[PDB]
Amino acid sequence: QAVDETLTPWTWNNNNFSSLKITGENPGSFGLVRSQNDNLNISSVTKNSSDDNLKYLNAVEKYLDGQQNFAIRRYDNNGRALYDINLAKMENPSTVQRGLNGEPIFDPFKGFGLTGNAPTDWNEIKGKVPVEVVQSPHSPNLYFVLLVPKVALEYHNLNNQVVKESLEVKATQSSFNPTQRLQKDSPVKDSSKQGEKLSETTASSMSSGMATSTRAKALKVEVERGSQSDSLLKNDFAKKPLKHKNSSGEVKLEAEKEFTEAWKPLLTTDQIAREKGMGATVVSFYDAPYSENHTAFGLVDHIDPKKMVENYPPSWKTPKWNHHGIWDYNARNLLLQTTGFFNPRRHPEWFDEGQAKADNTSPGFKVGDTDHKKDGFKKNSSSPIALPFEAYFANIGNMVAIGNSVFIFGGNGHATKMFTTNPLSIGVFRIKYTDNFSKSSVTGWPYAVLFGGLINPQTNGLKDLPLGTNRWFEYVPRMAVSGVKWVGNQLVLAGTLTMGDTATVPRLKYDQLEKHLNLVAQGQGLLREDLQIFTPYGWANRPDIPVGAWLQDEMGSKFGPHYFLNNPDIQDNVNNDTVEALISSYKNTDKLKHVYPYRYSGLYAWQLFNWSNKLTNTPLSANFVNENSYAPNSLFAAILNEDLLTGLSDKIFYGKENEFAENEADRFNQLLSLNPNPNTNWARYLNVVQRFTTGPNLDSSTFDQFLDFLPWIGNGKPFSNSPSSSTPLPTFSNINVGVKSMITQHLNKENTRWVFIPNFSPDIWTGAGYRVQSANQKNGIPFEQVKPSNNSTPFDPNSDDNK
Amino acid sequence: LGTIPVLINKSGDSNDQFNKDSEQKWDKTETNEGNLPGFGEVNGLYNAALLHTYGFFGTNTNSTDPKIGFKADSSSSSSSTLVGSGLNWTSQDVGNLVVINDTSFGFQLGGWFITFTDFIRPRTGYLGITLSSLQDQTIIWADQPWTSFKGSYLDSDGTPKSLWDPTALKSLPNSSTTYDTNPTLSPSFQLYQPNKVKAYQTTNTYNKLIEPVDATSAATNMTSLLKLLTTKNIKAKLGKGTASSQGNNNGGGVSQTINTITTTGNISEGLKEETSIQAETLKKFFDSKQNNKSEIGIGDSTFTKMDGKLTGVVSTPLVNLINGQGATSDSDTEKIS
Amino acid sequence: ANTFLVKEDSKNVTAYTPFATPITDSKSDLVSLAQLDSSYQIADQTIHNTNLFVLFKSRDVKVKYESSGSNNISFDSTSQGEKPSYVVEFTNSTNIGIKWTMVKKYQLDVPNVSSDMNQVLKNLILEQPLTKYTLNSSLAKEKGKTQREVHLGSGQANQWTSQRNQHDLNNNPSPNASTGFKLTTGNAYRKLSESWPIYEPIDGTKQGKGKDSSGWSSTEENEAKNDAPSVSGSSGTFNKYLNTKQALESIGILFDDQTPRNVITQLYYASTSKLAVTNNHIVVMGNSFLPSMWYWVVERSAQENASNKPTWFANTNLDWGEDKQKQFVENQLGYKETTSTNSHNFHSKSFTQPAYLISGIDSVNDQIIFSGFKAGSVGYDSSSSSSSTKDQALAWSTTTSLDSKTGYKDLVTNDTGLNGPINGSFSIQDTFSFVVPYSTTGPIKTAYPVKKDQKSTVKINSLINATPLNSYGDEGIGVFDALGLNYNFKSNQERLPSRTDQIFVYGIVSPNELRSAKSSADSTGSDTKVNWSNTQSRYLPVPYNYSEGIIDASVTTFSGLKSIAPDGFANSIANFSVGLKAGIDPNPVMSGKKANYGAVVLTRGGVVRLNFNPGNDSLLSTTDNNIAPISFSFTPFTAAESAVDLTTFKEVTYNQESGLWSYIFDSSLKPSHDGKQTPVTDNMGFSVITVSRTGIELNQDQATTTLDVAPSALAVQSGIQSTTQTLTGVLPLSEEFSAVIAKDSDQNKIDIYKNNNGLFEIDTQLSNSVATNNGGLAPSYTENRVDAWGKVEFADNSVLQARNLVDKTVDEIINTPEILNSFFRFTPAFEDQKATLVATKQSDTSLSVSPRIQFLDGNFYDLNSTIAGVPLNIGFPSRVFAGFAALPAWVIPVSVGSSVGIL
Repeated sequence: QAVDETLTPWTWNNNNFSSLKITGENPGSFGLVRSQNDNLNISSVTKNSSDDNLKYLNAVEKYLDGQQNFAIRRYDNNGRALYDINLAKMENPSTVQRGLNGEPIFDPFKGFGLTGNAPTDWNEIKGKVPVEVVQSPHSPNLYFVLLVPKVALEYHNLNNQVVKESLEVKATQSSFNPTQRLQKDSPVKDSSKQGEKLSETTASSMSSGMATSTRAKALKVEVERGSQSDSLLKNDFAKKPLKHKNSSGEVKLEAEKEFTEAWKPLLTTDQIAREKGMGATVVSFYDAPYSENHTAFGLVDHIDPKKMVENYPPSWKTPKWNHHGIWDYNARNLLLQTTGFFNPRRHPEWFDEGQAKADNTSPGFKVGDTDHKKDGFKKNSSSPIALPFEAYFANIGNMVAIGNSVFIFGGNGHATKMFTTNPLSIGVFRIKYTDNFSKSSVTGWPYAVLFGGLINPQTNGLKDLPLGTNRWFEYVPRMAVSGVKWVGNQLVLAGTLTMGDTATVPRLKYDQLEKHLNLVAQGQGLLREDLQIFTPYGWANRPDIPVGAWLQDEMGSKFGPHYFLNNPDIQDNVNNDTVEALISSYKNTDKLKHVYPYRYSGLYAWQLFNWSNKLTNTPLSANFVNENSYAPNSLFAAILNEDLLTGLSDKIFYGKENEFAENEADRFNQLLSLNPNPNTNWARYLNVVQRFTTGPNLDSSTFDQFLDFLPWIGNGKPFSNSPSSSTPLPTFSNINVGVKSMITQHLNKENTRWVFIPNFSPDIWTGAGYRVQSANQKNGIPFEQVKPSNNSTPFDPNSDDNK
Repeated sequence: LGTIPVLINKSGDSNDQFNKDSEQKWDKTETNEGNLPGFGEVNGLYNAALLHTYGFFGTNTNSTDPKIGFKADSSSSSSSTLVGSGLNWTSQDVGNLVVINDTSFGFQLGGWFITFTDFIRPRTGYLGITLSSLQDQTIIWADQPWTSFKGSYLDSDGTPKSLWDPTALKSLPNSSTTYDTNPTLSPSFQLYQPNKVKAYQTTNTYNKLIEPVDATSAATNMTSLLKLLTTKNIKAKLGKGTASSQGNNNGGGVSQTINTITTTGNISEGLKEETSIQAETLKKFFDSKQNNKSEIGIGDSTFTKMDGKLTGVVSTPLVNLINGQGATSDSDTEKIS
Repeated sequence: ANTFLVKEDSKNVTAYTPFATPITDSKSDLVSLAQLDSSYQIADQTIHNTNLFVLFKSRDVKVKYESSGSNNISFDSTSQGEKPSYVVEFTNSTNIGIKWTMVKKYQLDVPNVSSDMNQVLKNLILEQPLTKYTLNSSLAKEKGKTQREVHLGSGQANQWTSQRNQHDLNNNPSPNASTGFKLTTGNAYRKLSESWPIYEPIDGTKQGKGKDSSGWSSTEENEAKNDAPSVSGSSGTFNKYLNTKQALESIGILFDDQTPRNVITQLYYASTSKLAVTNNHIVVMGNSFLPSMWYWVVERSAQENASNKPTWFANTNLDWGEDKQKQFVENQLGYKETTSTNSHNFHSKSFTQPAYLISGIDSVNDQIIFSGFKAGSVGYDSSSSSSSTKDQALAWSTTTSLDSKTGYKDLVTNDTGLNGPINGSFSIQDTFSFVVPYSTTGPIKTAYPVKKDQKSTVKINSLINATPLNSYGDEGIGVFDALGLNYNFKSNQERLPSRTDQIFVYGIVSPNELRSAKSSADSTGSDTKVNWSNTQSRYLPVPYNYSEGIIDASVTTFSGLKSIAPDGFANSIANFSVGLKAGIDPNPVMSGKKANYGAVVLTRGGVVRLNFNPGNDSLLSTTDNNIAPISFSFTPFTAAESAVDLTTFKEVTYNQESGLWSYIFDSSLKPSHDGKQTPVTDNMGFSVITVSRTGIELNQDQATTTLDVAPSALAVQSGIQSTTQTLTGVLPLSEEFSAVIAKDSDQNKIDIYKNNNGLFEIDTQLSNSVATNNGGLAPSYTENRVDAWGKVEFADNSVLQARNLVDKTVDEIINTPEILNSFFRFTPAFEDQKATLVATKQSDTSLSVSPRIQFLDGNFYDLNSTIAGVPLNIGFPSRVFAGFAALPAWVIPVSVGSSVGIL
């Protein structure tokens, strides 16, 4: 009961909590304390090879119950300690006694009435450590505290052969080489199946057009259901004339031949839910500083993983699949990438079997059979998204209270992070109170549905960021969370956030992987980097050409009219006479679509502008999503609807409006958006954010000027380099880099004199590494950089394929 | 966080070196002597400038030239890799959200405190952000640096503050023990692959995209770069890897954000246009202010030392207590009973 | 400290109570206490955290400049002139009275001189100091060569358009722009090792020798002497020369008999005039009278017996508002070249503006505020042999052209006059102007007037003026530049600024900035530099209405400009400034914002407000560059403030309660004799100017975080003045009251001035009431008189029976201050003067009461009051009230007893 000075205050790495300021009728502090003692040899709890983690984790909790003490003492308004609250050891624990209207019986000098019996589950709460505390906004003397197993503190002090990295260090006995782990070999045309390619359009409809050319026509793609019980009648997106290399066996993602001792969670989501001592807990409690009965408990709730995982969107049952399906699945597997939107090869922290399921096989859909009409039907899933131990405690911490409810926004992840493993807050839990605090309820939801209302009007920063989504929640935002607090009248969130994956929106031509090793390694989970890297010489003409269309110029001798390398100078000119042969005739139907004989091309900004999950002016609009980030790659802060966060129902109901297409005939005529069904409620949760921010309130290259202005912390020098002939150059902005010239010779050669710069000369700095005929001829360049395919002469202008 | 990677051909090792002088031509970006990579470079920025700001070549960061960098040659086929900056911070290193008044709030993010002062009530000509950087080299060059942060809090004099302890750091999960650990698993390490590239043209160098070649055996030519992947080997060649870092041996204590007024972050003369492009007039507005960043809301946090260990803080509406000490007699209230 | 410190003379500080009475034994010779000799006097003093910081300088000081060796500046050890100036920290050791005792003593040593510096100093030449008695025509100097004479020569402006491309003067419409002014006639210019004269020319256009040292002493000095002989009670004609010797002594010029000491000595002696104190530093700067070329940053940590070093201003870069404004000043400092030989000036050796006329210096929080005038510095051709500009200063108007796009930023960054002459006289159509009408084959080029041929062989050395004018040339543009009279002809007529003439300079200097300065001053070997990035400049001319009869609609020039200057100066062309002082606004600011502070400083014709942002201790700025730097505001004087003689400034106080600055002028500071050696007889009396803030101040409510209108100040001649009494001190007791201590004949007298709706007037009854102290520290109390303590009549003791108070305990009556306010009726001596009774229990049945009464200073006094720990023993009464009984706790026991008894 009374104060013990041997326990000292401390800060948890995952939420940085250490004390709560009490406010209103009796001010003061609550704060976390722990025993001061050194020499904590956890490695003395020996782990055998023949058994699972659970009995070891319980032996570590039993060891830590002997080796350390933890408590939550009260202090007065000047910091004098009042009473000790070591929850493992305090005398005569009780819940508070109630009147018939649910109110706790109380009188300030006496304190609360105690029933003389502990709350439910007291035999397994007594081993847990409290890690965050908050107060009711509307009810007097009423408080809430969050508790976890002591391994959620001691995780980095547990022994290294069980708390492993997601990648092995190796013995390096042959000397080190980073290429030995990479699956690298590129696919090839099938020696016995060349003929199943898309058919050329034998005659093309006039559409009141007039012009003609000698070039080959567009390629047909058709899909229709037929009458058969398990097959389509056509399915041209499911063609497979490419196959993987044989190099002492087939190259593919096949986890059991790569991971000889596969990395796995400390516990699975179905263990943490049922082993009630290993799940996190919230309790309500009552306190008064000068009473005889100064403290007693209210009610106990489990922060049960199933109350989060059963509220995941329907597509999270099949993270190896996405709404583009068969062609995108094949194009990713041919490039040796993660299929779907969330598989464990990049993201093992959310899967109960970790690295042991790091493969593209059995995606919840029928694929890889002997016939393209037989592929493309829904079936049983091989691995859903879960909430295992590491991701679970990253989703714990950062509390707030609103009305008759309290919340958990998750931590920064420093409870459970490792140097190759990135667990994060993936959403929010809520605990709610009912029958005048006589009863309670618990729930949680992912940020993927709560952020669904984000639009370009809601930020004063830059526009079109990779934060957009649609009727399928295949974009999966997650955060390291700084906290949630009241900024005057407004409830505000802060932290760092995952965008969509910006590094893999541009996509390779199928054969060239052996000269692009970093760009494939960055997709393989071997390189866990989210920064965009300059690689344009190996990209295809569009990210979205189907795999049946690619094999139309294996020699390169026609410069691949339907599909070729992304060089910007040798794009096909649409002119205006040209369009009738290349696009202005090929009309689509309810079963027919086309791949054009047109050489599309463009650099990194044009790739992202077309195929990134960009924000727009209306919600649920973003039809393209690539993949999800390794780590947080954005700043983030936001204003929340505190009312709507209080008003929303405990249980989210999805429906068939959030399911992927059951077979490919429903994928060909796929509905982009739908109204909520009469029983469903998911659309209510979209609007919990009012406003958000991401950086300085600056527009265009002005933002690169701020990036150059700030000092690098390693030396105190700004990246702009100007505060001291032959002087060095800046890195982010283009000002004073290279030379000035007028843009009057570029592209259309128009408007530049009056609708680009406030001035008579259209000056722009040409930047680092630039092309001109001479230092006098400093404006523009003509089409003089014609390029050969092999040694087979240049691009051949004035030739009948280019006329 | 200071962890943008840089592209390298050449290390500080014997006969592997790259020079600050007679090997880089900042005045001649039209040719290979400007050393622009043209492949494998981080998007939006420029590698040789980032290498200069890090000081991987020249006496900018260290008392002698480390000679690490990148070169474009016309005589032969060549090999390269990305490497880290020398820093071990990461984007999960985010601390307490703290609220300063009815509209202003901020948080700790690694070696920085950041403030979002204007988000609730935006204005024209204001950039909306303030930033304060830590200075202590013993923290900034640590191997697991965020473990030295003890918490961040609002204080009753009207400022946010934070605690640090240079005695709180610990070693990696092993000390290499018996073998040459080239891949030391650590928070800034990655399995960066070889890039292999054809010879550059001696003139008109950037008229076409630079062409890569089969990298599947390239590792044998670049063993110095494979050793330089681990941040501790970068720090050792930069002179930061051991007691040569100097400064305070202990020196834990208190950190505080820069002072602020209603004028702080007003940049209205660098905003808008009437003659040129907005980034260029902002560049002119910044060039005279490079030595006076505090009125832009950009600078270094002030710091004071304390005796003994720092373990944490507990907070009240009147006072903040460090390790639970700092309480007083409440002398203005003694005469009331 | 509940006291006021009064400097009784050059050595003695006495502490005064609010009752305008000295604290007994408080009077202290701070010179003697500093263990300094009888040649030392107090220059300036300041309180910082309750200790007294004093700046002392010596009348015996002798400095030298030897151009060879390299410890070039030193004190003269021979005889007894090794007498460096000291700052001293005193603390009050007693808690009863005042015993000043010495804490720390810091010597202010002479500047280090680099090689690069000593090459400029070799040939550095300095103008004779401006005085009270210097005329528009004394300043005026003979007009130098035209731009087109310098270059093309004796020859023609028929070839001006064929030729100006071959001298980098492309499109220059100004062949007749002036390249500057002659140093063969006028105000004496002198090297550091020479002495200024006591004689000033009446027409410097004719009567000076300028820098002709050798010519002065063999010819023209005997003329000056016979025309203007020193008094000897002689009298002469003063036809050609004023004799300002006594006016010179007045402004701190030192003398061996009738000859002033060398320039370097007068520079040092002036340089140690003002002080300011922060937690970390003592900073020491020069007076408003001579240019100062160095200032001191002393580290208060400095070991006991050290030699603190001054930082050169030539090594101190300021932000002048925009880089161009710096270039304007630096371009005109002298000729820069890799091609020339032995031709050394501040500009050629990459120094910046070398000299300021400093207004003064203060501290707020841990910040030094200063301000002052850019002292004119230009190159001059010291060549010998056919050099066209020989013996000529190289100076030009830099005033913004007429066509300049308006709005401040544009005005001060206009390319007009940037690298050379452009301004003179222009008669477009029929509309005269001195300023270039525009600033087309291509754009207009300006060049430095040293002809390309002589670029190798020429000798351009640096000089410093006695005033804020660069350009003394006796042409019409010079008057207009100095008086603020150049205007555009657009639909607003915004006035066209110079960036070299009449340039005011202020800033706020951080402790890191003072740290570099100390670093510049300690620098081994070469000159280390300091950036002060919280500074600004401003074109601040003297008002045109301080002159008469200027022609417009025989153009009037300096030699003919008519002064009507009311502010104690003959001249009406050279601006002046004095008594910079800072102060914290007492007016609350919105919570989570820090307290506001400003400063003010007097200049000829107006008060200037400097404004700060307490947030990051910066100059107030706003987003727009159209509106002008919002750190500065100028409020013009009326006739009454203009009439005050600014050369009589004694001291400026700020009071944090009133949020008001008091500027004290003492006419005993006037010199003994005129420039015509006529006894000066208006040397009796004094005057107070009260400055207040005006406008919307920063951080009142959400709106006042942003400001696009500069806060300003207002100087009011308050009514506290005298042409009869000798001042001792003015105690600003409160907004409503000031106490003046003066001697009519030889004893001290106390007048009280009462503020009446903004105008102070003497209150003779309150003066007599306060002055009647009977030798005590405070005014007498008389029971039957409304005196300084008002009048207190107690109720008779029969009040307790009548109002039924007798049945209450004394303890209830003692804890019920509204009951015991009913024990007296109070008559205030001044409106809203307040009084209460303090009660004391005397017995179980009686109490005594004594009044607690406000004085003039807003403070309450009673029997136990002290000042400096000394009981005042004012003499408030004690009145006794008696008869009180115990409360009714007895009623039930008593009425039971009575019943039982009856039974």
